[PDB]
Amino acid sequence: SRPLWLPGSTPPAHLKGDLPGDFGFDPLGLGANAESLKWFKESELVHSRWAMAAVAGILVQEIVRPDVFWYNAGKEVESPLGPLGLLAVEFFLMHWVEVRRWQDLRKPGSVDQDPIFSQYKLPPHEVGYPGGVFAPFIPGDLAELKVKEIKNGRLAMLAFVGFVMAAQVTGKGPIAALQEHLADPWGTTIFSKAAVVPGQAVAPPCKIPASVSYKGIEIPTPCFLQGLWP
Amino acid sequence: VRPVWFPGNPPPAHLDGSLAGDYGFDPLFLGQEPQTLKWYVQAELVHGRFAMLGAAGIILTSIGAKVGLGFPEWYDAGKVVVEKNNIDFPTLMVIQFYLMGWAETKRWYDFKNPGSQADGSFLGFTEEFKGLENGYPGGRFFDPMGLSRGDAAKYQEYKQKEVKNGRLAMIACLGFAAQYAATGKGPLDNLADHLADPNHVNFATNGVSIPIA
Amino acid sequence: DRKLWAPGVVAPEYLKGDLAGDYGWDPLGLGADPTALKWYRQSELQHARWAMLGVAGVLVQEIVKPDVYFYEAGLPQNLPEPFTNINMGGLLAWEFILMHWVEVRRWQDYKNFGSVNEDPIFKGNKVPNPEMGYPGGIFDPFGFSKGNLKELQTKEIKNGRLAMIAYMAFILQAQATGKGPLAALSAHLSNPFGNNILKNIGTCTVPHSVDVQGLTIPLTCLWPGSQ
Ligand code: CHL
Ligand code: CHL
Ligand code: CHL
Ligand code: CLA
Ligand code: CLA
Ligand SMILES: CC(/C=C/C=C(C)/C=C/[C@@]12O[C@]1(C)C[C@@H](O)CC2(C)C)=C\C=C\C=C(C)\C=C\C=C(C)\C=C\[C@@]12O[C@]1(C)C[C@@H](O)CC2(C)C
Ligand SMILES: CC(/C=C/C=C(C)/C=C/[C@@]12O[C@]1(C)C[C@@H](O)CC2(C)C)=C\C=C\C=C(C)\C=C\C=C(C)\C=C\[C@@]12O[C@]1(C)C[C@@H](O)CC2(C)C
Repeated sequence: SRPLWLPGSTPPAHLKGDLPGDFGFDPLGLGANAESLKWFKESELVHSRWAMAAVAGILVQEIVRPDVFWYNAGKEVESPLGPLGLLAVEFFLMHWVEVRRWQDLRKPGSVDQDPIFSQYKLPPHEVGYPGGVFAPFIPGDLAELKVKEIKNGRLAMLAFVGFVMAAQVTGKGPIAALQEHLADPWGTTIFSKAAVVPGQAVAPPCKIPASVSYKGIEIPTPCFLQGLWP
Repeated sequence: VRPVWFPGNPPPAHLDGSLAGDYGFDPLFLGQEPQTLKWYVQAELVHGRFAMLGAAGIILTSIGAKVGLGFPEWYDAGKVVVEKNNIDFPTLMVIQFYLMGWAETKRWYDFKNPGSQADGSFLGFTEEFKGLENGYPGGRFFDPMGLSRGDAAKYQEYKQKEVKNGRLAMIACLGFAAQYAATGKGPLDNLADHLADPNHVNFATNGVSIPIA
Repeated sequence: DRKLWAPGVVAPEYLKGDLAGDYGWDPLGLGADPTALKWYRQSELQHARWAMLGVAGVLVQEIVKPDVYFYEAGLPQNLPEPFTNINMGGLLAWEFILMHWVEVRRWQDYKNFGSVNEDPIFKGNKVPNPEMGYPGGIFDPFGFSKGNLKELQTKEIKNGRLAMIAYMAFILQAQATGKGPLAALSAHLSNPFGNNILKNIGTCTVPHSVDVQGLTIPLTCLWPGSQ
């Protein structure tokens, strides 16, 4: 009745199309339990929203600041606030924001009131979709917008993982890697730099240094599951 | 009706197919008594679950050794970890038995008196230790994703999958030990040799398994 | 009343001439399960159709390019000038992506008949797909399906079955004699008695392994022939 990930298939019973982006994909049945789906619904939005912001940032960094490698931005960046000064602000600010979001997930409608200012309050909303101050402007229908958000978000989540493995294998940024593909599309695919057959296995070398020296300490920098690479 | 380990042989009376992975294999009638069968059903799962962790760990580290990442073989990891990290073996052993003793004693008295560990005695937890079946704790701690609380049909399918991968893992862990004793090389070192010349490199030619060879 | 594979042999119950090219031949009784018979019928069509392309390719390629020795044609250095020494990794990438799409579409048709007839991108386009394994429509531009379809199915399977046998003759002959199909045929005509299977059967001419752009590929003959 609705488009599915695999056309012609029957969606699992626990999936019925109520949620946005519900295309009936759940081969392992992780969403069968009602409470588990409610939690997994929140994490998908949060993961997607973080990924979209992260993917956009990495692309903008390369265009604006081509010299700096987004992978090495952790050590490359220098600021007066120092390493632990930045971390301290980040921890406390994130702890407040995340706990309040977490509380609404458990008991919705309890953390809508603004603590400091009495008059301001968050209108009634659904879990994971705060309204009011967070949404000053809405281009159009929310139902359509929610589908747009998740579909772009899901793509972004894959996009970021593409950056990491491309960065670890090719040792380059996202746009820089793409330019390499366009130069020699046949000789740059993962098939054209790695292969495993009975009796032999060839894998790309991890182009990220094993360890990083950062202000008198050594930070391990391992390639993700480098032993299982093709 | 249902398949059995020895086609054509009727299954034993005490094995009625209700349990997961039941193929009517009990030639020595070790589980004829119903109460003793409960004990062995859980013993098999604990053996199978540990073997799966052991086999996966041995395989993964062996891949690390072959690829050159520097992992030691499973039969040398214990010595390497202790020496490299400067760990007192007797202290590490004692810590293990405190943590295993506490966790495994709780599993022991849940078998004797089911539901006894969910009385709130342990830090006030009253529902995470209740238990679903014999050998299947369930709950939001041991089953955080609630795959045992969703579809009933698929949960029974997983029980079939768990036991058979567990039995396969148990056999594999015996293979690792037997192969090391006969060959003295790592798991994947043996696999590489077999793929090189399968005809002339196997157990029938190692000079140990078949002494009359 | 149809003729059977052997004289005076009773055909299996489930083989009653419904399918094309039905001689009632199933010594292993693999078609007893009705669902299994459907799947095996599809694989027979796949082997039949792929094999016919394989036989045609080998024979035509031999005529146009006698020296390529199709058995070795897979090596990159033997490819035509435009594609000579192409990166096999990239070349495989095209096939995997394109074949994965096409074959999953065919597979989904078997799982749920008639579900994947319509074009996914351009709405409206469809194929008739009168029977499983016979999409028709765009796959039949000349419209030969119209008419005596049953007879055409019989002709397809009979020729396809012959191709399967014929192609594996090419492979074993190349392994034993080291020559292509036409080349081996000429050799037999020159010296029918001296040059035949009785002499060549004992030798396997395939090297143990080859190096394809730095990757070692194992190779084998279909029997333990004297290397
Ligand atoms: C119908 C398909 C097909 C057939 C029949 C052949 C047949 C042949 N090719 Mg050719 N090829 C085929 C497709 C292709 N070839 C090549 C590329 C090559 C090369 C580069 C070479 C050959 C060679 C050979 C020979 C292999 C002899 C042997 O024992 O290999 C079988 C050996 C094996 C190790 C594989 C046996 C199992 C099975 C066929 C593969 C299954 C793989 C699974 C999909 C992997 C799945 C993994 C899991 C984990 C998901 C033989 C003449 C060799 C040759 O000319 O030798 C003189 C050679 O060097 N082929 C490509 C890439 C474009 C193909 C793409 O479809
Ligand atoms: C989403 C978070 C995040 C991610 C994905 C990365 C990712 C990366 N950083 Mg970056 N960083 C992140 C946040 C931060 N980094 C830094 C500071 C640095 C430095 C100084 C360096 C990197 C480096 C790297 C790279 C290699 C890291 C590695 O292998 O570590 C291996 C793993 C670890 C070192 C520890 C892993 C910790 C664990 C995942 C989480 C721990 C949670 C805390 C205990 C909870 C309390 C903290 C609060 C904030 C919640 C990689 C691209 C390195 C680089 O450039 O390599 C080329 C590098 O030198 N990052 C800061 C500022 C404090 C961050 C703040 O959020
Ligand atoms: C009369 C004494 C007495 C005895 C012999 C026991 C014996 C036992 N009690 Mg205990 N209890 C006793 C009194 C009491 N118990 C309880 C309440 C409970 C509960 C609720 C439970 C037990 C359990 C157990 C068993 C734990 C088995 C094990 O391996 O523990 C291993 C022991 C430990 C892991 C803790 C001790 C570790 C170490 C010796 C001390 C370390 C201290 C350091 C500060 C550590 C710091 C490390 C950090 C920094 C990394 C064991 C049979 C458990 C059990 O098995 O129940 C079925 C259980 O659930 N008892 C109360 C309160 C009413 C008691 C009051 O007198
Ligand atoms: C997940 C988000 C994220 C993270 C963690 C980073 C992290 C980083 N960025 Mg990137 N960036 C991002 C998103 C992100 N960026 C996005 C979306 C964009 C496009 C607008 C950019 C554009 C960008 C540029 C152009 C540059 C960086 C740079 C940097 C580095 C230094 C930052 C600095 O000095 O700030 C200092 C901080 C300030 C001056 C004040 C910032 C105040 C902000 C705007 C408040 C935003 C609040 C708002 C509620 C956030 C909503 C989204 C969020 C929830 C994800 C650092 C590695 C620099 C770099 O490459 O260094 C090597 C750099 O030049 N980023
Ligand atoms: C029961 C049948 C049988 C068996 C078990 C063997 C066993 C063996 N043969 Mg012998 N062989 C046989 C019959 C058999 N042969 C016959 C009938 C012929 C005449 C065609 C030969 C001709 C022959 C040669 C030329 C060579 C061997 C060799 C070998 C060795 C294996 C390597 C090889 O290349 O074999 C290849 C052999 C075959 C593929 C024959 C398969 C026969 C099948 C199993 C029986 C049915 C055949 C059927 C009637 C069709 C016959 C041909 C047809 C045109 C009429 C091995 C000791 C090799 C050797 O001496 O190595 C030191 C070797 O070079 N055989
Ligand atoms: C084979 C086996 C049991 C087999 C039992 C059989 C056939 C029983 C058969 C029958 O009884 C039946 C059913 C019914 C009866 O009527 C008849 C018989 C015939 C009597 C168990 C293996 C059981 C195997 C187990 C539990 C293995 C566990 C392995 C672990 C934990 C390994 C850990 C580590 O390897 C790491 C990960 C990293 C290393 O560096 C360090 C170490 C510590 C080595
Ligand atoms: C698909 C196929 C061949 C495909 C070949 C292709 C694509 C070749 C391509 C290329 O060559 C070119 C063009 C040019 C070269 O340069 C490159 C390559 C790539 C090499 C053959 C199948 C070949 C398939 C064969 C031979 C199958 C035979 C099956 C039989 C006899 C089964 C019999 C029975 O099962 C029944 C039916 C019923 C039971 O009751 C009884 C028994 C007896 C069990």
